[PDB]
Amino acid sequence: ADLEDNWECLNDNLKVIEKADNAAQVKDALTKMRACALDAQKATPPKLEDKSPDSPEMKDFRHGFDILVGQIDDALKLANEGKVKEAQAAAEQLKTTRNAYIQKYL
Repeated sequence: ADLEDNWECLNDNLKVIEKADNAAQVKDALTKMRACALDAQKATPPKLEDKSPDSPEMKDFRHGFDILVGQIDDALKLANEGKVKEAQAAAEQLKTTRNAYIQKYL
């Protein structure tokens, strides 16, 4: 229920998407990613407990999640049109956002 759990939820569902055979499986996993991303967005990461809630780093942290959620939405749109492989490729790129925006605060 904490950050770390929500982060590993992103990792597990990225694996679900990588291994998926159909669009419905990709949609389910992207749904879980989005829910976990929203919960993570509300946490205070271990690099920033001393900082003010409105600090530039905390801004960075939460905006990494707004960016991530928007990209999850873009992948969901692909999956909702049945474009499985396109949705899987979009999900791979979610890793680049996750790594560049959020990892440095964990």
